[PDB]
Amino acid sequence: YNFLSVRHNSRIRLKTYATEVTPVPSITCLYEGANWFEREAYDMYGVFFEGHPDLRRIMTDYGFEGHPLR
Amino acid sequence: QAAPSWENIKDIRLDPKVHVDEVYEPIVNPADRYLQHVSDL
Amino acid sequence: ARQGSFWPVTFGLACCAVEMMHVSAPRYDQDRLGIIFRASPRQSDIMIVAGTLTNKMAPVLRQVYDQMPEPRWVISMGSCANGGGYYHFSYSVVRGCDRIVPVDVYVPGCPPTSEALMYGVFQLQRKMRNTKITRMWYRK
Amino acid sequence: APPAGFRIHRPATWEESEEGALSKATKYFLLAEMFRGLYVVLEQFFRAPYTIYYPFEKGPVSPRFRGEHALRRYPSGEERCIACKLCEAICPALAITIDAEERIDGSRRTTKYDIDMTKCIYCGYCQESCPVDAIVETPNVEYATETREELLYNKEKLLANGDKWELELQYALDADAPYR
Amino acid sequence: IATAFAETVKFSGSKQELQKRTLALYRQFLRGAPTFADLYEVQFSIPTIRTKIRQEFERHRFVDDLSIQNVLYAKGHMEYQECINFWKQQAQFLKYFPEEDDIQGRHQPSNFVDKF
Amino acid sequence: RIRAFTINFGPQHPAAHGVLRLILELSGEEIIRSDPHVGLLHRGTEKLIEYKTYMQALPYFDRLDYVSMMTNEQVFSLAVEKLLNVEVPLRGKYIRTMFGEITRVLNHLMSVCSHAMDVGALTPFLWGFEEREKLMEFYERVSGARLHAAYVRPGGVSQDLPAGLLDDIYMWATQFGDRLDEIEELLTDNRIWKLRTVNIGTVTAQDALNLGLSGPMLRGSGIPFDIRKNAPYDAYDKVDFDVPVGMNGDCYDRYLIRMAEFRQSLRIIEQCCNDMPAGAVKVEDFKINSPPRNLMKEDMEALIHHFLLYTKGYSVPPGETYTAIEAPKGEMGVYVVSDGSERPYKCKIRAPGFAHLGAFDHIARGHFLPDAVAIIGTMDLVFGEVD
Amino acid sequence: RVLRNAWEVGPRSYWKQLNSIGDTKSGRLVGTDIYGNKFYETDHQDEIHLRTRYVEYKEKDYDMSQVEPGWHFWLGYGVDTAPCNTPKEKLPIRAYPYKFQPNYTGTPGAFVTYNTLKPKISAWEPVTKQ
Amino acid sequence: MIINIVEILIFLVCVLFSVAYLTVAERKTLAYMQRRLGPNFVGYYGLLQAFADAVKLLLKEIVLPKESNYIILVISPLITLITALIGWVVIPLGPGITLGELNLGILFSLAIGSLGVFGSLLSGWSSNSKYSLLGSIRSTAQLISYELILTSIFIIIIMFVSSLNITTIIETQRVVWYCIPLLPLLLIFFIASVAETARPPFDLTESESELVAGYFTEYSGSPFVFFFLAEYSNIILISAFNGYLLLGGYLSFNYSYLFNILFNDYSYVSFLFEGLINSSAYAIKLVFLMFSFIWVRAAFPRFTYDNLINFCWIILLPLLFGIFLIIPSTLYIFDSFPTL
Amino acid sequence: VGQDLPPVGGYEPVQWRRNLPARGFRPLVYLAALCGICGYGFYRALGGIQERRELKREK
Amino acid sequence: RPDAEKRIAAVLESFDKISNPAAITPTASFAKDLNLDSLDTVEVVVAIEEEFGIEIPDKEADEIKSVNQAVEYILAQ
Ligand SMILES: CCCCCCCCCCCCCCCCCC(=O)OC[C@H](COP(=O)(O)OCCN)OC(=O)CCCCCCCCCCCCCCCCC
Ligand code: SF4
Ligand code: SF4
Ligand code: SF4
Repeated sequence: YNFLSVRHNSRIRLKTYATEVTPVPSITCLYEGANWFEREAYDMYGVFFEGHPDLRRIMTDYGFEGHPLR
Repeated sequence: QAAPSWENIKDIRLDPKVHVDEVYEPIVNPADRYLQHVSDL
Repeated sequence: ARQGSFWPVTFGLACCAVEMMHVSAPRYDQDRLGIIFRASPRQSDIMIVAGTLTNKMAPVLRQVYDQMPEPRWVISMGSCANGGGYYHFSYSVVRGCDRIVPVDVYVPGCPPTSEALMYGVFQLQRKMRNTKITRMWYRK
Repeated sequence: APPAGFRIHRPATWEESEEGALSKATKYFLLAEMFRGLYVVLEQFFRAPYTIYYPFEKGPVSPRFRGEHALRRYPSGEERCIACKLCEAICPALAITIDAEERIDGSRRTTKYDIDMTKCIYCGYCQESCPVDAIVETPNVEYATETREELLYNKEKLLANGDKWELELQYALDADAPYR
Repeated sequence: IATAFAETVKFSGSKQELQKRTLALYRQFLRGAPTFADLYEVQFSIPTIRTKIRQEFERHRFVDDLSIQNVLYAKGHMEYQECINFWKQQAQFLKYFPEEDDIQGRHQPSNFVDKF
Repeated sequence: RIRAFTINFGPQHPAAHGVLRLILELSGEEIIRSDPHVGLLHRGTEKLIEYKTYMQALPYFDRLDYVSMMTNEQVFSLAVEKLLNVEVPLRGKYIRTMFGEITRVLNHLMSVCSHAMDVGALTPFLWGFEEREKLMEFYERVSGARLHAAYVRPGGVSQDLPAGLLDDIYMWATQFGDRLDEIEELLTDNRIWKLRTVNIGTVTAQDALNLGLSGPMLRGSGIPFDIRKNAPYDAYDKVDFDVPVGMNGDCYDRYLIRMAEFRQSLRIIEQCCNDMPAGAVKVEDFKINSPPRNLMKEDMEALIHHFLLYTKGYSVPPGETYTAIEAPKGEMGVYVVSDGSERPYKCKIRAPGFAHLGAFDHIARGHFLPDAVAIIGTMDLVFGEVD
Repeated sequence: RVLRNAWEVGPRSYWKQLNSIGDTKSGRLVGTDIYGNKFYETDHQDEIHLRTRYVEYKEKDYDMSQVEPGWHFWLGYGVDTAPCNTPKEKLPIRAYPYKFQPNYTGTPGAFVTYNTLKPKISAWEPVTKQ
Repeated sequence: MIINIVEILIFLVCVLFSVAYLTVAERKTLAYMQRRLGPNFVGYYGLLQAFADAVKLLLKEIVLPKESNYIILVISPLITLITALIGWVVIPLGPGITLGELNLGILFSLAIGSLGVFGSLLSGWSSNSKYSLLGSIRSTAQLISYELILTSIFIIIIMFVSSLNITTIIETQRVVWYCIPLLPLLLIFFIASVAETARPPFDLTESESELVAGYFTEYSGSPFVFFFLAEYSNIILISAFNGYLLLGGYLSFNYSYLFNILFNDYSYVSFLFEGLINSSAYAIKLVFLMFSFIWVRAAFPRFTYDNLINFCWIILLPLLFGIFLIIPSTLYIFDSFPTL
Repeated sequence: VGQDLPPVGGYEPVQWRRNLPARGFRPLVYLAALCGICGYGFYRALGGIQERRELKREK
Repeated sequence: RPDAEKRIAAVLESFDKISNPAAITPTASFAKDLNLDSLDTVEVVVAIEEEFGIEIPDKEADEIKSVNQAVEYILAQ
């Protein structure tokens, strides 16, 4: 995660580790800019998420299984 | 202003436009701007 | 008459569509030739495929191609549109629109010049000048 | 704690009255602001056009513009390409396929030389790295084949293309090679 | 701030609850079959859809871990999501249906002799 | 209760420069629910540059965002040269800054033109493309093509400018302010664009920060923050640069803030025409970018550097970085995890056209469809910057 | 005043010129004609940018690539000087024929392509002993 | 019997050849207005493009399984027959004294300009597409709402006329140059005139690919050239209709031709000349009018349906009802009423 | 370092701001002369109608 | 109720995998009496709701184990 300040002009990074098996929860509960990006994360990886509405595919074909950035 | 582009008033310049010297790009520092900020951070 | 008016429908997918709309720019104008494209696949004649062509797009492209009247041609505008071009090694790209639609004039290169697109258009019209359809009814 | 980010000064800006005194109703009522735009486009109507009659005229062709991959040779040219493979290893769509062999007279030459003009992005890195300056982007846009089979340039097409013009390429290099 | 057909992502813990949840998913995925045949205009019949859906779930009858069955449930409910409306197209949709034999001609009878 | 239907907005040509497949649902021709649908164009650059070298990476990299090319080149090059602990000399920084600002002129010009064409006026579109053709030439006298360019490198740029270019670009910028006023006089003032654009698509700053928006829409929502004045990459520090600030978060201030950025970027082209130093325009050493092609044929070491710089790419030190600059569509970020080898172990782009598109549903509600056509073009939805 | 500035052509070439180009450029200094075609630069005082240099093609079946490509810069403004001026720049040519096929696309004699070499593997020749 | 059929062939070939070259004309003038050049290549000079385009786009002819051919094969012929052509039955100042029309002029033009609207509506009725026919109902609704304030203003300008036959307006208007010099609501008539024949800055139902990659239906083929020709012919008819009543025919040099024809001809040499200059007057009053249509094509963008109905039923129509609260009032005040 | 394209030894700076209303008569005279024109137009119009008062009874 | 289960014992008989319709006692189990799969249980439930053109909620699909329960929910319209 890269985050950006506004008052402070200062970036930050925040990392977790997730397995294809087990999910990690999303951050869409805090703000609304997430629910597009986490779709992108799920589509490119199959890093499955949690606590999230509309976990679709965007970034591939609709019948396409597999996960490309693996 | 005026005297800008075509339908010309016969006034232009492509001459005496130089600064002839030998360069003096005195630098070596890769990353030293950040060190105070890194110490803060 | 067919060689004179000659309007396409934009399919216009990427950077090569930016050069296509540069042919609508005043420097190398379309309308000095007659190219006045509608946004409708029935009112069209030729179907300029520009930009790269995803795996995801291609059924929509062929469905656009079928709802198009019978004197139809296809211009492959852009290297990616023919033989896959600069990606060509994606899971999600189609290796050339020859796998999808029959093409009559290719146009090379990432983004081909507005010069290049008009040169391909004149070569297509030069092909039209050898269609010989009426004397092919006469079976020459 | 100074933390100097402040001072947008937040203009309250009531702006209730005294914009106009019935002139407002005039400019709203009839389209004076819009008739102004009509007068602008009429004044634009009289000025010069910009069309370039493309079969008969041409847009500006810079010497560093990229084209169709003509192979140069020397003066009395012994096929200047040496199959040095540097122009292979940077073609970013892998549109280069070369094979080489020691030819009969001892030197190394290209057995086959292959450009996928299907997938040549025209980055010019081929030109930016072939050390003997033997593969060169042309300025010519001379194209529009009807088959892919008329695009896949072998060695003979590129040597022929360099033999068709080196005049233009000599003009190009002699305005560019002290910058390359 | 929206949905399209109420795709929810919340994996439960107990394997019984996941069983019931996949069961209700199977009911909706089976109920939408005449809607599928309407929507895509296939050649085959609605019972062909039903026996192939049953085939697809019998492909993963004997998968042990609930923490694999979670993302299998997500894949199932998510492709139900992309089938219940017209996101998928029929060219995209026939990738589940090895329908015809006559495309292949004579081919491998799964003997060693006819690998050669 | 609600019984609403749906439409598919654009298969091919709804908004120009976008394959805008928008699955849009209406009750009363009101967009109660908005579901942007992009990703038709997933060309997969994000995968492809994991097997390409860094010199090979850049002509992938401006194929994303195909209306602001060498700015995207520049953000990738800043991400790499930040990860090299090198610094391009001052000639390189000034020519990349002036090229970033003619690129900014080009991007905002094509955005406002395609916006106004979707809104309906045809003349601003063509008048703007008339000097977009001159900017195409100003690429062409530097690059190898009209709009795409491998001109920026991580080690600075490809090559120094030719003389007649720098002489001509002043004479271009002499008239560009006049013609920018000329296209400005028939849109900014009229009652159309004043009800065609009203407080429409109002995005508050509390929400806009929570949406991951950036750039022109952010500064339209009245937060005086970009990157260029605030995290100054590449000599924007050294040039007088004033940044316009919105007051109302609608599309009208998002119009006027671009129209102000034109006549702010022209000052940059002015002072970068003046302050242009003389110096090395590549990086100073030759371990990392390219040797000069003169002495690569009179020297051993220049040949070995030439050879390895076009075979194995080059060494990059390991680790992560992220670098964002304000492209004229918003904050572009590049997130690169470098292996310590010839090729990037991971590159993730970050696109305003992928965030603003994500925000689109939260913005579009409570409008009509011809509102939505304009609100596409306001937030710079050129879908070659999706993936 | 473009009418009498087209009167300088002479109407025999004008009624062909209008049949060739929509505009009628003033017939000006010819530069030098080439292998197929005739050119013109233009010394007219009042014409727009980059509509100075142009071509009469000598063929009703007209196109590009009839230009011998040394002139192609001079029709694309790759050089101020007309290419029939300097001999020391112009002569690398001892690759002796200069046949210059323009383009053959759609013509039956189109360019096609082929592997240059031979197959990579060289199958055995059926020689039997006793 | 032979003279009137060759009359009607001359007038039909005038209007047809006219509306043929009008599209080339507008594209040229857009192009110079867009700082480029129009069709400059077609054949012999560059005046010919539409005359080749008509022969081009005949030879396409698709049909659609979502719709009966029997309605869409006739509904663009409907507005080609009635809206385009038999609006000229009134001979909208066939620019001489004479016409090819008996009498009772203006409300015939009203009736046929009224008759075109469900030619548009039944056109949009086709294909049974739930996203299409609502756009059709949108188009027809704004179309009738500006039909109403064509109607309610050219019935109030004839309150200075009171005679309903075609010519009497024109012989009435030669004294004042009555048309615009006494009243400038011509301009709102003009801004009404872009809507009731939509060749507009409104473009409203031409949401070309905002719908499923098609705007009206995409009935391409002969119905396309029918719709295209009828739209342009409705434009030159309603533009003539503007130049008929609220802009003037019979330019004042023919009023001064008393000081010219009495200095030119002796006595009635086959009426050789005056119909020609009268036609010249009406033609230059007509093409100079539609030059402003070709302005407003490329000056101001589309116009946002809800604001368009705002622009009809809230602003222009109450101003209008004021304006014929005064034009009955002011002539009653100042001196008196008109006879017939 | 040799002769590269350095700058000019001057600037001659150029336009970077907005432009203006056209002629001097911005105010309501651009409306009020409208009331002049109608103030002429009816001045003949009704009069012509007034003259048709004599004309109709002539016939 | 009367001859609703005639239709149900027609549909389930028309459904396969039940080789003995004499084993179909009407008031009897699904998975105990006939060895129906838990997947196949709700499969024939959806077959039943599709035959009568009726739509059921989720808990009504949860509770069905014997067809007397099914007929008892069929009775709701
Ligand atoms: C007093 C003595 C004489 C007495 C007789 C009086 C006769 C006077 C003649 C008629 C009077 C003219 C009245 C003009 C009506 C126009 C009114 C109007 O357009 O209102 C603007 C309105 C703005 O929209 P809205 O936001 O709802 O306004 C509320 C803002 N708080 O609506 C809009 O949205 C604006 C849309 C307008 C679209 C116009 C498009 C361009 C038209 C320009 C072409 C015309 C130029 C050619 C003709 C000129 C010839 C000189
Ligand atoms: S062909 Fe070239 S210009 Fe077109 S999309 Fe592909 S990379 Fe871009
Ligand atoms: S120009 Fe670029 S794409 Fe073409 S062969 Fe050379 S390096 Fe490869
Ligand atoms: S770079 Fe030069 S030596 Fe190497 S393959 Fe290309 S032409 Fe031959």
